[PDB]
Amino acid sequence: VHLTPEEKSAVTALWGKVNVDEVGGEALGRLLVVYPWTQRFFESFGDLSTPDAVMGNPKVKAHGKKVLGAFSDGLAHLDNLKGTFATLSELHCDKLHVDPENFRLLGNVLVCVLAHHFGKEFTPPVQAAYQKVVAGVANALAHKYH
Amino acid sequence: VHLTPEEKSAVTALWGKVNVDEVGGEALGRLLVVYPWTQRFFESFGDLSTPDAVMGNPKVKAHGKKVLGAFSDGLAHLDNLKGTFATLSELHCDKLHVDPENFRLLGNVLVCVLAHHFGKEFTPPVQAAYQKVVAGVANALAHKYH
Amino acid sequence: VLSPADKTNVKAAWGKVGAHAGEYGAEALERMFLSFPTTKTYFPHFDLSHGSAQVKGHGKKVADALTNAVAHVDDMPNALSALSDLHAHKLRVDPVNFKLLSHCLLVTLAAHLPAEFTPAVHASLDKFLASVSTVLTSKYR
Amino acid sequence: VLSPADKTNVKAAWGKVGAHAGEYGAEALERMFLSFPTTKTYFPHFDLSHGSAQVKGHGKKVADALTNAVAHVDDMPNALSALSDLHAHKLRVDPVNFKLLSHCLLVTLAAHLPAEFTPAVHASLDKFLASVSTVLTSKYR
Ligand code: HEM
Ligand code: HEM
Ligand code: HEM
Ligand code: HEM
Repeated sequence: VHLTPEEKSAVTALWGKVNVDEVGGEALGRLLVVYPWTQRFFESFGDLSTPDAVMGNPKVKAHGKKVLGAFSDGLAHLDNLKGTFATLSELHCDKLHVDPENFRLLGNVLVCVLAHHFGKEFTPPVQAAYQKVVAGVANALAHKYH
Repeated sequence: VHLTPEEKSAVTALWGKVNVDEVGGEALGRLLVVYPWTQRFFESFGDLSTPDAVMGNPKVKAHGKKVLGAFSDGLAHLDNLKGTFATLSELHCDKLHVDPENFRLLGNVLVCVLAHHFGKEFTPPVQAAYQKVVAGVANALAHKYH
Repeated sequence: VLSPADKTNVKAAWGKVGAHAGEYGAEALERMFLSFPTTKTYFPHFDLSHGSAQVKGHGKKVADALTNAVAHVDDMPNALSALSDLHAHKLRVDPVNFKLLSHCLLVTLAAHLPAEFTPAVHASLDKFLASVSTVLTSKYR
Repeated sequence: VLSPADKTNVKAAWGKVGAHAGEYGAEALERMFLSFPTTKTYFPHFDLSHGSAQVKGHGKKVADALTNAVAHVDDMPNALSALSDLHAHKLRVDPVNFKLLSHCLLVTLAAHLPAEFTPAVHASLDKFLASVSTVLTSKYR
């Protein structure tokens, strides 16, 4: 991913305000609610029967933390997303067989969650920079398919 | 794209029966009829207003022949599709901005045309081999997006 | 959204299918499992071998459901409500898989009914299968 | 296919847009043009600059069309037939672009209506926009 220094600064500044403990769970939870077929990959996570059960599920919150951490790892090395996500790509593609459209969906759900949290601060240019990031992360996750 | 010896033999045997003057135009024509937004990329080709107009259009037929030629070349370079299709990828992605889902659609329309022409010869194992090929070609065309 | 002419094309084409509906459903399933091996994960306990009586039996169910959908092309959500709950709520099938089966059905029809599989009929059938797929991947209870 | 709960959620959430229709629709367009610059190809003679009055005016049209869709949510193809003719027959908009605008509309609603944009309403709005997109990308005359 090629961000201008201005775009990188904007993205980094906002991410510094993102709640490490909660935002990943909110994004993963909304993925499970908005695109219900994705629940099939999380049988062992317990109760996903209603939107409240999903968003309150401890394993969703916990797993969401890991997901956010991976996005954070991407942010830390934008010039080497493919390298950073190589192990995760093997897992999601070769082992789990997640259709790669779903990678795009989760990235876009994260963008919605950022907009929800930050309101007016999530300007169109800030969004545009994040869209480059989440597209890069999705492409890196899908690398074993390419 | 890796094919078993049995798959390579079967792919080659079927392709040898393809009418190289017609099948590309049939595939391109059906793309334009079945997925009509694709016509936007071919505004200069003249009458595309009816299925008969599309399928009988000389420019669709002529262009279709070029497309088929690219698939034919791909069959001889299955281990280096990203290299072979690099110039075409730059054209379709960077210049024309064709959304890559359309590459998948054209590949599957080609498969339908092969089924139409060859019936019982287009067995499920033969189809499976061809799906590997058209997926490889679509992926190589989309490489600039990856 | 199907045009009036689309609906006529689909009814005419599926009518020609007639008594081979079941055979074609089984073939479409076989094509899907072979061409797109990830789809087999939805049938982990199935005998998926070539000639499988279980796949043949399931192919007939799929075909009969499509016949019902063609009969109720104007009211597909109501007609397919049970099937939608099965695929969208219980089985949680990823929508990509419906594109894969739909393609394999078109391939099967093209191979068996080449005269009937004109560009206009191809177009109408693709739209019809997309519409069915949307209903079966929707939870609307 | 929308559930009764989906329709309830959409009517309630979109109902809060009100006089901000033009503003929110314009913001959604601006987000799309900036984040996904290929979409600008459909507007070759527009002023697409930040704060453009032309984008503001077009934003109002889009938002009002969505209001129309909500008021006819059980019978959308007949209500949006003119818009389908425009986008599918005349302009030949690639379906991917509707996913892009739909996402930007959700982002806009999330940024302006924090209390309304619950996970359930988010899900319903996404389905609604997908349904509108299917109508606008279909040829069904
Ligand atoms: C698109 C961005 C995504 C990122 C950054 C991401 C990141 C991660 C991470 C960090 C893990 C834990 C890896 C480990 O413990 O070794 C994981 C596991 C997993 N992911 Fe994702 N993921 C993404 C998309 C998805 C999607 C879209 C799905 C399904 C629809 C999915 C399904 C799973 C599953 C099933 C697991 C294993 C959970 C378990 O331990 O049982 N992932 N992912
Ligand atoms: C997926 C397999 C495809 C293959 C193998 C393929 C192959 C080709 C080839 C060989 C050319 C001629 C290049 C040249 O003259 O230098 C071409 C041009 C072109 N392709 Fe494709 N293509 C594919 C998919 C698509 C799709 C889905 C579209 C969507 C509309 C598209 C749009 C075009 C256009 C607009 C041109 C230029 C036509 C002109 O000269 O006016 N291609 N393609
Ligand atoms: C046009 C599309 C489809 C139609 C008309 C259709 C129809 C049916 C029917 C009639 C049944 C039997 C229900 C019953 O009698 O209880 C069934 C079951 C099932 N379908 Fe589909 N289906 C479609 C697409 C798919 C796809 C794409 C998948 C997954 C790739 C899928 C996975 C399944 C599974 C796993 C079952 C249950 C099998 C079992 O364990 O008994 N279906 N479907
Ligand atoms: C929810 C989705 C959409 C809605 C509700 C919508 C609605 C509208 C409306 C109400 C108009 C004005 C119609 C008139 O002047 O009579 C319009 C025009 C137009 N739309 Fe959309 N639209 C949608 C998606 C899109 C997308 C995704 C694109 C392309 C990226 C697009 C491209 C256009 C263009 C090019 C025009 C004509 C502009 C001009 O030359 O005046 N639309 N749309």
